[PDB]
Amino acid sequence: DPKYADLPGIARNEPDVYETSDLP
Amino acid sequence: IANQPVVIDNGSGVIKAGFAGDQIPKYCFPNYVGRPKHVRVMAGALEGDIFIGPKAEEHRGLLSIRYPMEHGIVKDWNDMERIWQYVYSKDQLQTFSEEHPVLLTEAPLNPRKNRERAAEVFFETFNVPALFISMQAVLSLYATGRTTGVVLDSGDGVTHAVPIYEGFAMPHSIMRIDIAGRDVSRFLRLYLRKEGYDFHSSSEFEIVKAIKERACYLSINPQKDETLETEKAQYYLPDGSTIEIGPSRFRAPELLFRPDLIGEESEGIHEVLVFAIQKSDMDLRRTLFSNIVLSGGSTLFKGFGDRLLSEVKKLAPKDVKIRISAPQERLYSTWIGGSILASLDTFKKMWVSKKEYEEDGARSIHRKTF
Amino acid sequence: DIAALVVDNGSGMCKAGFAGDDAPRAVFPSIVGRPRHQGVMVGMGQKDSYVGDEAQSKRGILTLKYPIEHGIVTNWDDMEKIWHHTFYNELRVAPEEHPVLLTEAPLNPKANREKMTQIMFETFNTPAMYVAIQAVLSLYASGRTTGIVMDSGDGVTHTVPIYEGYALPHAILRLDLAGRDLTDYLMKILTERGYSFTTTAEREIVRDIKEKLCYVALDFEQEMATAASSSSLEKSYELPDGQVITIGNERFRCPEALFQPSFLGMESCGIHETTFNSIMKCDVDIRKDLYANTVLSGGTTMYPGIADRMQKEITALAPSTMKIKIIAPPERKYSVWIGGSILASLSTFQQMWISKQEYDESGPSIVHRKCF
Amino acid sequence: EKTAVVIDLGEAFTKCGFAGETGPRCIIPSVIKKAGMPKPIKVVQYNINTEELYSYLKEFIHILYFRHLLVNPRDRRVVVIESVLCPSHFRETLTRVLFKYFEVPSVLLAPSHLMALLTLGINSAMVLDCGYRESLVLPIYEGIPVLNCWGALPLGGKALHKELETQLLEQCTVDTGAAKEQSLPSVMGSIPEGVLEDIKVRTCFVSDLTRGLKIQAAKFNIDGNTERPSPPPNVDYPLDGEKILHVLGSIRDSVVEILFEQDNEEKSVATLILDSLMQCPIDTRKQLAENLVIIGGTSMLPGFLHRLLAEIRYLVEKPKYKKTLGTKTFRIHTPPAKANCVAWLGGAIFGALQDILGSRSVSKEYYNQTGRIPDWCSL
Ligand SMILES: Nc1ncnc2c1ncn2[C@@H]1O[C@H](COP(=O)(O)OP(=O)(O)OP(=O)(O)O)[C@@H](O)[C@H]1O
Ligand SMILES: Nc1ncnc2c1ncn2[C@@H]1O[C@H](COP(=O)(O)OP(=O)(O)O)[C@@H](O)[C@H]1O
Ligand SMILES: Nc1ncnc2c1ncn2[C@@H]1O[C@H](COP(=O)(O)OP(=O)(O)O)[C@@H](O)[C@H]1O
Ligand SMILES: [Mg+2]
Ligand SMILES: [Mg+2]
Ligand SMILES: [Mg+2]
Repeated sequence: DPKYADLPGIARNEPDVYETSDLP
Repeated sequence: IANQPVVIDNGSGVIKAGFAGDQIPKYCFPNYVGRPKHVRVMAGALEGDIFIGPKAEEHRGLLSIRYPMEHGIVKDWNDMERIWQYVYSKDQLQTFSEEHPVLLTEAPLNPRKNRERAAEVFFETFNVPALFISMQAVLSLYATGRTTGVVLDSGDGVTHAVPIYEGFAMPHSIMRIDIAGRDVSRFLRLYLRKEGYDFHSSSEFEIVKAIKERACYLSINPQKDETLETEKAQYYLPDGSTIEIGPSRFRAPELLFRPDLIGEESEGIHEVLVFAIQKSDMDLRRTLFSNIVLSGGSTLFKGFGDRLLSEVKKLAPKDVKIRISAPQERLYSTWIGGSILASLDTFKKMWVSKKEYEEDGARSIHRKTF
Repeated sequence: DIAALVVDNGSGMCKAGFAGDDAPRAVFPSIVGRPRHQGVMVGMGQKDSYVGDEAQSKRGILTLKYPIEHGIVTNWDDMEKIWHHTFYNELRVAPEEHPVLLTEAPLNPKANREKMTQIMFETFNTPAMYVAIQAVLSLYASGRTTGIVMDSGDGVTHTVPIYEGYALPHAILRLDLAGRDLTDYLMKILTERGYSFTTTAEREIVRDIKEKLCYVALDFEQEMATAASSSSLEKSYELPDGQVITIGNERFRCPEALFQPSFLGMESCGIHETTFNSIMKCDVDIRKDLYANTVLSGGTTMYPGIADRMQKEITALAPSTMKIKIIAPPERKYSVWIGGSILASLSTFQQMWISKQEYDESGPSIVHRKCF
Repeated sequence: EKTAVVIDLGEAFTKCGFAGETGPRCIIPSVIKKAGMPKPIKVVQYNINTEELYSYLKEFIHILYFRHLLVNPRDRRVVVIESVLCPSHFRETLTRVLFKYFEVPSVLLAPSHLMALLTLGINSAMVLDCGYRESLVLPIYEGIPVLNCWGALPLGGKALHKELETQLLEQCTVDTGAAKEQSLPSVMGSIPEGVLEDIKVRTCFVSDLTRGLKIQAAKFNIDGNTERPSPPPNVDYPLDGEKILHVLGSIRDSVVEILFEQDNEEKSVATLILDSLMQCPIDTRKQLAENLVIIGGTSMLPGFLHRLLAEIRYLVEKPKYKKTLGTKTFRIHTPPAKANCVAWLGGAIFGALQDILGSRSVSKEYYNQTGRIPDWCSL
């Protein structure tokens, strides 16, 4: 994680996965 | 040559240069040339005439900007040559070009003459030992570390979707449209003119781009948001004055998904993604829905993931899993993948040697890619 | 004598005329164009949707949709608009006064023909109508009763063998590669060359380039080598603006997808292999006759040198003793219509109509019992 | 049905009249004289609080409806000509003034460029409006304004007046007449807008293409030796009675060159049309190139159209436009009305179309029910 701390455009405070609800 | 290869992700808006060893692009700057706005013949004005990188950001008010690349195609080849020489400057990489092999990145389905001239420039003006040109969509999967997925690279200039299954690319399933970050910036300029704010100058294109980056979100329900009274978020200009952006905040990026509002004959980002998935063979499609990888700056829009998920849900078959794997590092995913590729020993067998280019001629760079 | 209309609803181009005529009276592209801009105020003299040549002239602002895709009507409202334009505006005739002999490709969905009959009888109220296989009509136009018709138009390429008037439904072979696919491949290779065409309006420009410049190479590799080693094959085309664009090897790579579908990504046989397979599916006794009466039809078979290439390929595939003879009449683009006119001018055809009485009695499904 | 009134508001001038008329009945500066303040206030102001704009528009429209148009406002429909991409808040404030206060039946917010197209009888052209605030190019193709290929630059009458004021204050030579018969530069700190406008319209003119290029080159004068063309004679413009400002000859032809000067950005009044045209759809170019319509007060300056067409043909040959717009035949239209009121004449032609005007316009009942005026932004 901190290895990308210095880059300008790293969008944080967001989830990394947008997915539909699992179904059995 | 055993020296560390140099990876130069060639963005239409922002180029990212570094060495293959590094985990991140140590160097990166906008892809434009800034000249003095007035035709300077007297002394004491902005000397040099060519401002590239943070220098252009220092005196950005006084410069006229000119991008060399438009829609992922190099237009001003002198400006692009200047840009690449500036990459090998004392400011960036502090190195000679003749020492290190180079890995370029180019948009898919681009003109052959663009790649041919890029190779000629990199082999003639710079005495580079070797060269290799990759597509960014292939590199995004390298960066993510997965073997399969649908890469939706929405850069500054070009927005393209590419499905790959187990390292096999579907050339006929690739989708590509020219609605991208710069077009969203132009539409934001138009909507801000509708707000009553003028950004006529090419330099002012940079600050309207900054407004796009700072305060612009994609609403799941644009009609409800438009009906709802907007907060009129306040933004600070470089000079000091404030501006109330207003509902334009959610109207400019909406053209990425629904360009036809402004009369643009384009598919839309969700449309190209879904059609790239559907054009592939049927058995793969479910897996292609289960591995969607975002890339490029335009995917960093606030609420972009939710709206894209909604659109893909209402377009995809019912009760089908969707996974829009949106890594936080998606802006620099392409360069990171290029670095990972160049680190591999297999890259030694991929780039074309200088003698190979001299002997085989142009067609080598066309054939060694595939 | 009340002349019966003949309306060949091609996938790309709609043709229409009266039975007994030599050529179609109206020939216009089968497109429905709609204005692209919505928010801004619209001018004075405007239509909600444009049809046919009116959409073609005003294609700069309009966005075009083809109602028929791969020979299957996907937008029935647009196809109804096309028929209305064909009858009232172009032909200038009341549809209720004359029968109509429509055409459809083989092996299409049954619902397509059923909806065709329903639209003709309910919306337009024609006194009778008929649906005919395009290949049979094109064989009628050539003045033959035995032969194999490889009819290849904007949407589909279908091969139909016929012997002494007796069709062979089990030997018919249909391919989705025709026309529009070649236009898209031409767009792709043009994009590689440098000229980017993306909008639907530019599809018409690319189609015009395909019609004007492209040709079939007798030997593909030799022509590719000649293009690489020389600029004799380069030819210049002028866009509507005035820009001049040079086309090189792409002249003979776009139609080469007819004989090599692997360029388009489809794992299907070429048109020569499809024709040979269709012939070989027939009985052994009649195959020779088919080899002597291969008939090219449709508009996409108008490339220069396609007859020679097809003859060479079939001769390579077929046994040496059999004599191959590809028949490519100069007017073959309209051969599907002309035979239809002949089929509508015959006296014995008055019993083959689907009268409105029969349609009311049995419903649309009668189209499957009468036509084919 | 009673004839619908037509209004075209602008920063410099407002054009008002009745539909189906050969020309506007009234054309006046867009100002209102509030008591106690010497210099009147501009009616059409963007980026101000809505109450002040509401009051200004109320007073000005009352003046229009009871000083120039001698008729009630409630009886007759309205055809308001507003330029495309007009500021939204000004537009809903104007419609609110028209509906809530005056209770007009319906207002048609027609676009200026399409109306200007209607006057000629053609249905496709590249309409350039050289307004006071800014110059704006918009292509129309078959009654469909192509908003995607819009263009604009701030080279209207405002920038020209500012340049004139700067040049006059630099080369100021005014005979005060009170023991100051000699030149007395910058006796007044700032010239009023009216004097600058009168000097611009009366004295200044647009020079030929070759003369303009030579003037632009001689402005730098890098290793130049009297390369400028010989200027016109100076003109002694009277100010305030006694004062006599000796407007120099060079200003009269050099002040307007800011419109056509490139300045290392490839942006000018002439280049604006080419930039818009190169963005148009491939099929629409030729019909848009052969049909050019110029409107706006700045276009009425003497010799403007000749210089514009010459500059268009000159810039076409440059490498940026040579490939695409090289072999093109540009031709200017000559609409029946003067370029000040071509847009008004279009609105007047649209006004007499009584049957459609009811449906196209927004009824006051609809506005009361909703309160939302239609716009080409998302709804
Ligand atoms: N007859 C004329 N001759 C020359 N210049 C004129 C004439 N009438 C007006 N102008 C100038 O033209 C400019 C005004 O143009 P115009 O009347 O078309 O603008 P407007 O409608 O008031 O403004 P906008 O369109 O920006 O809202 C001012 O510079 C004015 O001085
Ligand atoms: N947080 C953000 N919000 C909106 N747009 C952004 C954001 N960050 C970057 N962008 C846009 O992304 C673009 C950069 O795209 P890039 O990844 O350089 O494309 P390429 O593949 O050509 O390199 C910029 O033009 C910028 O406007
Ligand atoms: N002279 C020509 N050369 C090459 N191709 C042609 C020529 N004329 C027509 N075509 C092609 O044929 C197609 C039209 O075929 P057509 O006979 O109308 O089929 P259908 O009747 O199914 O519409 C067009 O897409 C066009 O590209
Ligand atoms: Mg990139
Ligand atoms: Mg046909
Ligand atoms: Mg005006």
